[PDB]
Amino acid sequence: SAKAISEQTGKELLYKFICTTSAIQNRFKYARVTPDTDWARLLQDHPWLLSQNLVVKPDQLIKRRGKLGLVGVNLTLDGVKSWLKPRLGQEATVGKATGFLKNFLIEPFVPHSQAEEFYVCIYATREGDYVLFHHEGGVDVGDVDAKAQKLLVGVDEKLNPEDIKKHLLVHAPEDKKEILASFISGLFNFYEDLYFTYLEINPLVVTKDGVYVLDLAAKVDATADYICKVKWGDIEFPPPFGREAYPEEAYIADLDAKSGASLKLTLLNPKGRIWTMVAGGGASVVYSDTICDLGGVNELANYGEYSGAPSEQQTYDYAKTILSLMTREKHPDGKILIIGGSIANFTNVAATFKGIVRAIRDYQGPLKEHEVTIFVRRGGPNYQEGLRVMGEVGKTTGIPIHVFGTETHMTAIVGMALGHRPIPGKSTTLFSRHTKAIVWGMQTRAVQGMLDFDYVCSRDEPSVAAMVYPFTGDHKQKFYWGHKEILIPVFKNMADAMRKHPEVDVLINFASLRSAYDSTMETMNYAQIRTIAIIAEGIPEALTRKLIKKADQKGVTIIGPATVGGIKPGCFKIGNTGGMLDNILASKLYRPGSVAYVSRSGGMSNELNNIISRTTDGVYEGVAIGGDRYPGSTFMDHVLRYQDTPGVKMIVVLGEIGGTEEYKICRGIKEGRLTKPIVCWCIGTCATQASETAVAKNQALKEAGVFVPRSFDELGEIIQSVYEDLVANGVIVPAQEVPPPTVPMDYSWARELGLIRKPASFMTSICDERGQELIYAGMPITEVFKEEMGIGGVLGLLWFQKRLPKYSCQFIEMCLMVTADHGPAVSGAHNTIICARAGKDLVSSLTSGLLTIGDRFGGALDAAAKMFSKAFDSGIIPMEFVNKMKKEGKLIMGIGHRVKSINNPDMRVQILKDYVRQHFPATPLLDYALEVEKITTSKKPNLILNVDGLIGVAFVDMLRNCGSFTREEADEYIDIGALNGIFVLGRSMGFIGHYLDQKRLKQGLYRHPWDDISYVLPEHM
Amino acid sequence: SWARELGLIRKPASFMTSICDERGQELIYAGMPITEVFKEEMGIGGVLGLLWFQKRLPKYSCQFIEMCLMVTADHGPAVSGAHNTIICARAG
Ligand SMILES: CC(C)(COP(=O)(O)OP(=O)(O)OC[C@H]1O[C@@H](n2cnc3c(N)ncnc32)[C@H](O)[C@@H]1OP(=O)(O)O)[C@@H](O)C(=O)NCCC(=O)NCCS
Repeated sequence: SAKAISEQTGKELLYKFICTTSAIQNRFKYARVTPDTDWARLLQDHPWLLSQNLVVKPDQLIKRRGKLGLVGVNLTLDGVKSWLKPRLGQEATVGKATGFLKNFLIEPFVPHSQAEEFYVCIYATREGDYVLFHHEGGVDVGDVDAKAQKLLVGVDEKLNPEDIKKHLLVHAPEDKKEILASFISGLFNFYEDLYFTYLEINPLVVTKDGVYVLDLAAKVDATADYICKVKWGDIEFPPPFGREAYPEEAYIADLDAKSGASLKLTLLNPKGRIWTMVAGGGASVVYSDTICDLGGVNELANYGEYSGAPSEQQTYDYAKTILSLMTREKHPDGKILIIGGSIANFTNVAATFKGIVRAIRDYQGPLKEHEVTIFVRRGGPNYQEGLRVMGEVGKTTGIPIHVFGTETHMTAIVGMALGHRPIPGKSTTLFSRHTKAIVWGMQTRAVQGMLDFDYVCSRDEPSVAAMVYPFTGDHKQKFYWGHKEILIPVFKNMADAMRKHPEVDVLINFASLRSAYDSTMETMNYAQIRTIAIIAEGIPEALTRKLIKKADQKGVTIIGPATVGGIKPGCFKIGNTGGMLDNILASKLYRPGSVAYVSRSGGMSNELNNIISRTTDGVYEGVAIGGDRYPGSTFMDHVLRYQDTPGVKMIVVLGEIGGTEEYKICRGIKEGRLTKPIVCWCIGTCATQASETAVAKNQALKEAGVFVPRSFDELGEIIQSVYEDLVANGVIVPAQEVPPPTVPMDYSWARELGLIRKPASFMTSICDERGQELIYAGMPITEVFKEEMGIGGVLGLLWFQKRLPKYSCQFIEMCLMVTADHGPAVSGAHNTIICARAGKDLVSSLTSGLLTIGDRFGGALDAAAKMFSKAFDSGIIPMEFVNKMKKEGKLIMGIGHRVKSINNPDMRVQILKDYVRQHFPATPLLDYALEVEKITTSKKPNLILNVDGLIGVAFVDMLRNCGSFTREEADEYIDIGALNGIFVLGRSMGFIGHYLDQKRLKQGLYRHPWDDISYVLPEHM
Repeated sequence: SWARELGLIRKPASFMTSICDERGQELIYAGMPITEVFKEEMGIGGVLGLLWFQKRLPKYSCQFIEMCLMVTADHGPAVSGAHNTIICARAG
C-alpha cells in the first residue's frame, strides 16, 4: 500500500537526503501554522520570516490549489497573518468534499519568471519507473501524458546521465540543461533509495540563483518501513481531505491500531437503515456493491469490516459501536443489520458470534426499540452451530434474526433485506497428481491441510517432500496420512532440501514480508523449482518487481505475493487455501470439474468455490493472484494457462476496481486468443482514471463476448446458464460422483467445540500458568508482589496453598537463612564439592549433594518434630518423656550440640528462639521442648536444643498454632514431609555456593588418598 | 477411548520410541522377541546391541561389550564416584 505524504514531510526528507552537486536553496526553510498555536514562538524561533517575502499553502493534500483559490502569493508577514485570520480553522470545499483546514505551510517566496519554471515527476509502474519532464511549467499544463518527455528506467538498472541529457531535456533551454539533469539524477537517487512510488515537482522553480522546489506531490510505499525507519523517522501519513472523523470512527481506529487484526469502519450517512458488519474485505466490498446496485444508494449507512480473526473483546467492542451508532435515531421504514461474510478459512464461527451476542443480548432493548431486522449469512468451520446460537438469541430476545448458511448466495440477504425478493518459457500444467512441494517455514498446520487434501483426493503420495526452517537443525516432523502417521524432513538450508529431493517442482514460501524477497531470490537459482507461491502480505513493490523480473528471466511461475495460494481439486492445494476440510468437503473440492477461476484477493476464492460447486460440476483449478499492486502473475498469465489446458471448459475471472488488466482479456477475445467461454465480473462498482472503474470494465467485457452478469446476485445464475448451455451441445460430460476417502477429524478440533470428553491426570492444586497472569495458590503474581510477601509468603502459597500471616512468612525466611550452609565438612556439602571438582555442572553438583539429605544428614528437622509431637499429643509430662526415651535406646532427636552448650548458647538457636518468643502467639510444643531441654541440660552441659530440633518444634507450632490450619491439615503437612523441604531449600543455597566456590578456586579432580581407606578384602574369592 | 476404539478421532502422538514394544503377547526388543533373545543365546552384550543400537550384533561384538562392562566395573573406592556412593551409603 503506497499512500500519500504530507508535503512538509516530503520537502523535509527532500532537503535532508538529496545527493547532487546542484545547490538546493532555501534549505530547512519552511513553517507550519495551526489553529492550535500562537504566533510568537515560531515568530522568534523562525527568524528567516523576518527577512524574505512569503507564500502560504494549505498542508492537507489538496488537489489543484491554484484554480480553486487557496494559495496566497507574494505577501508579507502580518499581511500573511491577516490573510490567515479568515482562513485558518474554517470550512471549505474542494472537488466534492468539504472540511475544515487545520494546517498551513509558509515558504520563502521566490521572484522568478513563468518561462523557466519547469515540471518533473517520477512515478512507478510494473515494468519500471517513468521519469517525465516538461518545459512548460505551472499548473496550466493540462494533458501531460501525451506531450511530456518520458523515459522508463527498468527494474534492476541504474540511470545513465547520457540518456537524460539526450532524450528528456530536448525541449529545455541548454543554459540550464547541465544543471537540472544532475539534479534530476540526484532526485532519482532520492526516488529509489527512499522507497518512493509517486513524486511530482510541479512547478520546479529553477533560476540563475539555483534550484528550488515550490510544490511537491508524493505517494510513498509505507510497507518498506522496515527498510526506512532509520531514514524516515517520525513520519506521518495524512488522511485524504474529507469530512471530520466521528469519535466512534476514531475509537474503532484506535482499537485497530492497538490490535493485530484488521478493523475498519467508515460511515456513509449516520441516519441510514442499512448497517453492515461484514467479516471480509472483498466480501464487504461485494455486499456494499450489491446494496448500492439494488436501490440502497442513499440509506446505506456505513461500510467497514472485521477480518484477520479478531478477539472476543475486539469484536464485542466493534459490534457494540455499530449497535450504538444505529440507536441514536430511528427511521420509519425500519433498520437493517447485515451480518454477512464469505466462507471463513479457520475461524471458529461461534467465537465471533459469541462476541456479537455479547453485544446484542446486552443491547436487546434499544435494538428492539428502533424496529431492526437482522440478516446473517456465514460459512466456514462450525458455522451451523453459531447460526443456531444467534437464531436462538433472536428467538429469546424477540429481535428478528434470519440466519443463513452456504446454501444461500452470498449477497442474496441484502436483496431480501430490502424487500426486493421474498424471505424464506513458463509451463502450462503447474500442478498434477505427481507434484511435490517444499515448504519454507514452520507451517505444520498448512502441511497437514495439504496432506489431508491429498488423502481425500485419493492421491498416492504426499504433496510435501520437505520443509525448510533455518532456525533449527535437520530433523523430522510427524504428520498424518489419513489414519497412518508419516514423517516429513525439516531441513535447515535450502540446498540440502534440493539435493535430497530432485522431484520437487514447486516451493511454497511462507516467509514474512521482510524475508520473502531473499528466500525467493535464493529459490530462483535452482532449476528444478518451476513455480513459487509467495504468501506474505506487504512485500514492498520494488522488491516484488525485482522478483517478477527474475522470474521472467528464469521462466518460473510466481503465484503472486499477498495470496492465500491456489487449489487444483484432485491434484494439489497450496498451503491454507480452501481452509479446513469442512470447507473442502462442503464445496466438493476433492474431484476435478471443468471450471477455472482467477481472483485477486483470497477471501472471495472460497465463495467462488461454493458457487461453482452449487451451480456447476466443480472447479478444475483456481488461483488467487494476490492483493499486492504488482503480483507475480496477473490475470493474463493464468488465462493463457487455462486456454491451453484441454481439461477446463470455461473460465471465470473476478477482478477489482483499478488497473487496466481486464481490457487485455477483451483484447485477447477480439484477436481470437481465448476461445473457451469466459465469465468475468469486476467487483466493487460503488462510484458514489475513469477507465479503471469497475462499471467501465464490465461494460467493455460485456461487449467483447464475455458472459457478464448484471450484479453479483446473478453470477451463479449466469455460470449455471453457460454450464447448462455448454452441456447442451455435449462437450462437458459430468462424471458420477465417487465418495471421498474419509478422515478422522482431530482431537483439538473436537474438544475445541466440545464434543469429546477426556479424563485428565495431574490434578495440580497449585500454580495456574494459563491465562493472563501467573496465579499462585489462588493469588495472582501482581498480588504477590503488591501485598509484599517475600519468599516465605510464596512458600506459604506454593507449599501449603495458604496466605500465611506476616510473622510466619518471616519465620520461614529465617529458617531458610539458618538452614543454609554449615561448612564443607558435612556430608552433602562434601558430595557437592567432589562433584564440582569433577567438573560437572551446577545441577549435577547440587543434586549429588542434595541426595544425601535423608535420615542421618538433614533428617532431624522432620524426626525431631514427629517425636516431640507424638510425645506432646500423647499427653505425658517431659520428665516422663525423657525416661521413656531412656529405656528404649533411640536418643531424643533435636537435642545436643558438640560445642555450644549452656552459658555458651548456639546463637542461631537463639535468634530463632527469640523470634518464636516475641512475634508468635501460643507456642506449646516449643515450651514442651524447652522443658525437655531443662531436664536434659541437668544431665550434661552440652545437651541443648539443636537448630534442627528447634526449627522442627517451632514449625509444628507455626502450623498448628497460628491460623489457617485446623489440626488435620497441620498434621498432614508434618507427615507428608514439608519439613524436609525447609532443610532442602535452605541447604540448596549453601550447596550452590559451594559449587560456585569450587569453580572459582579452580580445583582439580579429587582422588582420596589410599592411606585413609584400609582395604579389608577377603582372601581368595 | 470409545471414539478411538471405533476409530473416528485422530490424535498425534509424542514419544516415538524405536525401542521395546511392550504391547502384545511378548516383549519385543528392537525387532526381536524375548524368546528369540534367550533362544539365540545372546547375553547382556546382545541385549545392549538390541536396546542401544537396535541391531543384532555378531557374537564377538556382544562378548566384547560384556568384556568392556566387566573391566569398566569397580576401580576401588578412592575414585570420585565411588567416593560419592560411599558418602551417600553411610548417610543411610
Ligand atoms: C502466514 C504469515 C503471517 C507468515 O507468518 P510470519 O509473520 O512469517 O511468522 P514467522 O514465524 O515466519 O515470523 C517470525 C519473525 O519474527 C522473528 N523472530 C521469531 N522468533 C524470534 C526470536 N526468538 N528472537 C528474535 N526474533 C524472532 C523472525 O526473524 C521472523 O522475521 P524475519 O525472519 O523476517 O526476521 C504470512 O505469510 C501471511 O499472512 N500469509 C497469508 C497472507 C494472507 O492472509 N492473505 C490472503 C488473502 S490476500
